[PDB]
Amino acid sequence: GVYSSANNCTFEYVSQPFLMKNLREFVFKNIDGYFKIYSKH
Amino acid sequence: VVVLSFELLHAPATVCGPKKSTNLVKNKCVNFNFNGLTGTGVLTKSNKKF
Repeated sequence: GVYSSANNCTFEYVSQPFLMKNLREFVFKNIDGYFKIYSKH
Repeated sequence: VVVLSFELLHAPATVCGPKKSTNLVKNKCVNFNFNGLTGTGVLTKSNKKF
């Protein structure tokens, strides 16, 4: 496991898996506070 | 007693509020606002595949 300690949690999001042989291309961009994730499998 | 404190930061956030909608009318000249996009025109069924 990872993160035995964490505090001051401000955000949580859950969605179907990003990953679900496949190339798993991702682009991670961060503009004006928004974290934009693009992908192709 | 509940105190609602509104702390406006420069950080991005969802705009919170009960945004209301009207019924959709087709084949007439209307003004419109679709999720922030505004204009005037006639809305018809499209064959475009988004």
